[PDB]
Amino acid sequence: KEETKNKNLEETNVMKIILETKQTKYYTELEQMNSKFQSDTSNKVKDHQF
Amino acid sequence: VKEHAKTEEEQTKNIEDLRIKGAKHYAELKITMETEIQDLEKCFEDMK
Amino acid sequence: EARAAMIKQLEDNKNQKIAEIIKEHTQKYNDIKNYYSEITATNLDYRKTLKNE
Repeated sequence: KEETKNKNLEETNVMKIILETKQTKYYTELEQMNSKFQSDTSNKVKDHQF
Repeated sequence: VKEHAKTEEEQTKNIEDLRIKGAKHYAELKITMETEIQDLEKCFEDMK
Repeated sequence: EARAAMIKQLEDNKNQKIAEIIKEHTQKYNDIKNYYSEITATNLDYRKTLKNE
């Protein structure tokens, strides 16, 4: 009864953290690209307005 | 003899039920985690 | 263990398929976008003739 929980939790956590390291590898560009658009586009917007 | 035979039955039922619970938890965790992986990448090229 | 071997074999096959699909779609998007980007750059270089005229 103890062993069932032991193996389940151990393998589950190993897989969870390993796949978490795999997954967390993918995102860097969304917010940065948006912000780096508006940062140099605010002056253009003000030009348009005025 | 009856007590022993019934007792081993409780142990077998416990083992089987724990195995089923483990399989269901495994499937649930796999699907739930894989939920949030694929819907990325090209989307960022669309915004570029 | 045979079940596991079968599961991992089919998982590897279909993971290859997933990754490769993602790849060729990415390169196709890149080709189309670059084509239109160079077209637009050429048009931007071209409008100067209209302005001078």
